[PDB]
Amino acid sequence: VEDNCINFVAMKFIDNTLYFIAEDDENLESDYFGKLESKLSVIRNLNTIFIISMYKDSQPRGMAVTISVKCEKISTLSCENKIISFKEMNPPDNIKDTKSDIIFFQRSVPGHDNKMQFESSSYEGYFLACEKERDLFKLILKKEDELGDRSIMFTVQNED
Amino acid sequence: VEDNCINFVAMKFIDNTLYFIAEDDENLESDYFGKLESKLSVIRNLNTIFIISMYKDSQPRGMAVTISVKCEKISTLSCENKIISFKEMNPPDNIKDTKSDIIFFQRSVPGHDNKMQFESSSYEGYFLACEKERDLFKLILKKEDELGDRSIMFTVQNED
Amino acid sequence: AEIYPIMDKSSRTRLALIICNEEFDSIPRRTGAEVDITGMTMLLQNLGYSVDVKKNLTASDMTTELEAFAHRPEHKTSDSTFLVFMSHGIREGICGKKHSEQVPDILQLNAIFNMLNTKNCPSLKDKPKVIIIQACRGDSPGVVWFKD
Amino acid sequence: AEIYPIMDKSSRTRLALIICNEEFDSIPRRTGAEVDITGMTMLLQNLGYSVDVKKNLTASDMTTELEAFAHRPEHKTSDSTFLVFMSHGIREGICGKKHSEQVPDILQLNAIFNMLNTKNCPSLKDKPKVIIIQACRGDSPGVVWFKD
Amino acid sequence: AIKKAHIEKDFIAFCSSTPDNVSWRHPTMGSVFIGRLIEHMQEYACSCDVEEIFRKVRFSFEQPDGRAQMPTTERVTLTRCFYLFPGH
Amino acid sequence: AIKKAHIEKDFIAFCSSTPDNVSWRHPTMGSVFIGRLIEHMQEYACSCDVEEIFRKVRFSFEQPDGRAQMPTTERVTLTRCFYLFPGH
Repeated sequence: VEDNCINFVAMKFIDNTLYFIAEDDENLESDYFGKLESKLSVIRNLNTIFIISMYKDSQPRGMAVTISVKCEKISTLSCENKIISFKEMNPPDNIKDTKSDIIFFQRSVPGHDNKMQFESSSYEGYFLACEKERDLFKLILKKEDELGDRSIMFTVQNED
Repeated sequence: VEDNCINFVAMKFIDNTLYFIAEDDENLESDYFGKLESKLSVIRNLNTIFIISMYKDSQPRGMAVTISVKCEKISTLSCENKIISFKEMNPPDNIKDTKSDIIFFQRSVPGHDNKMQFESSSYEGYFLACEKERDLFKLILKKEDELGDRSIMFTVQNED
Repeated sequence: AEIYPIMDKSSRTRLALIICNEEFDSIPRRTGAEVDITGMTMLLQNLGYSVDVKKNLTASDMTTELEAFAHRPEHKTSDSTFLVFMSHGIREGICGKKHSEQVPDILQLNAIFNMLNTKNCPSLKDKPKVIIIQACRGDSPGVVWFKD
Repeated sequence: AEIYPIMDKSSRTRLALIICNEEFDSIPRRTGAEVDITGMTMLLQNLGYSVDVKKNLTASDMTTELEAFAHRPEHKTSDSTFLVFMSHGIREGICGKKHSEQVPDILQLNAIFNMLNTKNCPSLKDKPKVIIIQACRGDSPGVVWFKD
Repeated sequence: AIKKAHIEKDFIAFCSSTPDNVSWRHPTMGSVFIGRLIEHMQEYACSCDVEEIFRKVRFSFEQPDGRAQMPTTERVTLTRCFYLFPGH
Repeated sequence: AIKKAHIEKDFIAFCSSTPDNVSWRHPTMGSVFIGRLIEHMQEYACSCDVEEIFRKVRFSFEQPDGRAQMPTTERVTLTRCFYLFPGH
């Protein structure tokens, strides 16, 4: 069964915080008899930017990936000191130390084996995901193993 | 399965012989994978007359039925002397002797239990039916138990 | 002669059926069905139909209700019909009041067509059967992400 | 904007498929299919479609040929398609060349629709798939007698 | 008397979605499919038959809007254009 | 780079007979359903779309003539009127 839960199209950051609107805004309910609790949300690239860049590791324990979002000056997502934060400026090309907030590891998902989740390099065992907040969606770190609230998993669509 | 084989609409007698045309004249073949060998042919009353009259028997061994066809003077089908024949004139109201060519017995058919076959009163064990002859259909007596050629069974549709 | 016959307004007696399932016994409720029933009934009443509204019917009762609708006399005086359905839907067909994943109670569309054919409903010969169904037919958002 | 797009004659390269099953290994032949093929091909060529006649294909061959037709590079320069199917058929769907009672070999209509959607045939997005089928779907003569 | 007629004729089903998809319904405004269906008969039932009204409903769902669906016109055995003519 | 596109958006099936019936075929003239279909595409394809052409074919089989059958327009998911426009 192709269990799909689309919840992302495109949305910008507000107040130094990354916001994401969903495709549905009226909370329409399905007529299928069974429940449809969401488990992933992946789809994007619908035509406010969302940078992903790959890096090569001399110590390969996972493909190195970056996230950044365009600002007045480009901002990169950061994971310093066991908290979530957005740091500004651009990455210094190839990163020298492996332990950094710039680089992330991508792990394949059980769903269709076409998408990948994101893994912190500065944290070992933590997990980046999203949770329902008010009418929008807020990207907040939460452990994948622990079922925190609904625990919507954050994945991105790969190029064919 | 509602196995139906319609082969009769309406047709008159020619040369003192009862002829019957069929609904199909081009011998169109079905696209169903299995064969469709005909077994009965019942339907009539589509808007050249075909008389059936019921009689009451003081010795009831089957419902008494007559066949007649309008002519210059009405003709009744006859079964005298182990042969098929058409005799002219009208029946003499209630028939006195049970053994006659005028009266026939109707027996229910296994197909939909709505139609009935015809049984000779003058013959015991014989059966009235029809067989394919040239482009038309010819009513010729043939034993139901014996599989003579295709042995299309002759039945008529009863009133609801 | 490309249009259907339409009988006189002052004498025709049309008939339509509006079956909706809102409250179930093992399924989350179909909220908002009340407005649906009200709007559909108002529209058909404006159109000129004698609306029959039923709620929370098991498929077994559903079938006998269809048979009763077919056997009603107004059909001899009508020229069309409407069978608007509103319930949950499995790929097999329409979900009833007592439907469950353990034992299914599903009214197929083929059965609905059979209960209103010329043989079973001789009153509706050469008369449209404009069926309207609002239900699901599978588990898929209905969209795919192809790489343009 | 109620009419599908139609591009230039001199540059459009449509593709229409015509599958027929005339010879069988356990079924009586479908006589007259030759005239059907000739007429369908002539009419489609008049329309402007590069026809593709195939005869006596098993359901597996049906599927692989359908996938090859979907993957053909001429779809990107077209605006429609035709899939004329003419063979024997039962309630389930189309009959293959190797059909038998003991082992069925049926190409369902659902499979034909599935193997031409936007996911499996991305070159045909927003382009009609006008399927034509000539096959039986049951045993009943299709007519009934009712006392009026 | 016993004039013949087709067993199955003059049927037009109209499902909410194509086979193997789902259908949505607003919790208060009512079902989106039914809402569009009733709006299209409120606006077009006097100028388009059932087939074309159903086609307009189908076209109204062409461009997806997140919670997308596609009405389907099953088993269209109709033989002539059917105008409701509400009150003529 | 990525759209939704409504998987199974544009489709029109056209079966020879309604479900649970039989379709005929002339041994030499060709299939009766196909023959009527090609006649109607030869005569009407320049002035009637595929939907109305199929409706004309269906109506041409209305009155039974012994070997009766009834074409069926399955899963009509068309969004716009489809004119073939042969040679134009």
